Amino acid sequence: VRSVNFDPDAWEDFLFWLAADRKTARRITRLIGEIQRDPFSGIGKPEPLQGELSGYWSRRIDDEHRLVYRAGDDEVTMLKARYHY
Amino acid sequence: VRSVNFDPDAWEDFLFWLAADRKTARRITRLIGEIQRDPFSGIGKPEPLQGELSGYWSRRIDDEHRLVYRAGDDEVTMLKARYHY
Amino acid sequence: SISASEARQRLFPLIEQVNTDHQPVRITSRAGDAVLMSADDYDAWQETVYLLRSPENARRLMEAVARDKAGHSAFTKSVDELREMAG
Amino acid sequence: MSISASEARQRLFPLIEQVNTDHQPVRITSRAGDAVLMSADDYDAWQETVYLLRSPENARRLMEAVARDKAGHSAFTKSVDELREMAGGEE
Repeated sequence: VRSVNFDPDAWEDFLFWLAADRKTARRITRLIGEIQRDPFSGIGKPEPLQGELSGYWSRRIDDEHRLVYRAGDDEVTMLKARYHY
Repeated sequence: VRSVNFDPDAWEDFLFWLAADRKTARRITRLIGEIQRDPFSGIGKPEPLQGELSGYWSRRIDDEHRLVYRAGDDEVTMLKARYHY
Repeated sequence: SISASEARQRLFPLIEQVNTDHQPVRITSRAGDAVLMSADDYDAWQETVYLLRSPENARRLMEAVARDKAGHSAFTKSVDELREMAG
Repeated sequence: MSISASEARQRLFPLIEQVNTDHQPVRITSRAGDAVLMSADDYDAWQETVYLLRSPENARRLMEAVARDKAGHSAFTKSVDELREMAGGEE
């Protein structure tokens, strides 16, 4: 019922995983589903970020990679789905 | 005491301040004076930077701008003296 | 900022406090200063720092943040089409 | 590896030295909820690191300077006297 939006970069992260490691892409897909259902609790250890990231949340895709998002009553928006070096 | 080196962008930072606010450039000069005599203590709340920035230090020029530098036994190098948005 | 001596006497309600208002408490001593925070707030802090500590990751993320704040770059996807693709 | 609030309070003097010496935060559990005690210096140093990286343009300009510095081809020398002359002193 909550719609899913992507920032362009988050979308490219998703594309990247579809080709790079598809289980990671399935992880992300499961995470998104659970976020949509209720954005602030559940799997992947959701954390309310601080400081300049206040209002944003992260869930763990991997021990390394994080899905960072924002959520309202009508929509959830994905910001990133890959950790960069 | 120690000799002082500037990265070209930190030199441009100083020039920038000479033209926009000479008081700020005088605070920068004061900090560099303190740094060459006693690298890691003094005014500006010197902080050891962490992670990838490990080995560099920051002091406060004001609540916004930071002088970031590296220091050794013979020399001190300034990398930046301005915060950018 | 409180001294280590009072923090030791008052540790219990200082733990209730940090769990109530989510502000760190700074403690001073001769062995060095410490920060006390709630476990929840510490986890949120460590994760915030984790996202921001790699300069490349900080840049991409905060650029995403800036465009999200301008509210005109995002586009839509259904979770079914996502499951579709990841299959 | 967490300790009780009872133990933490008993040992708080040496705990403060410990978290500062091993640079390792300790987790504390209690009936009111849990807490974490850590080095104030490490806390401040990470906040400051994160302050520098949290603006994309700043992070970019800084790492470019850091990259040049590691190569060590671009840097040049000035005396503080020179700086003082140009700035009209120091303060």
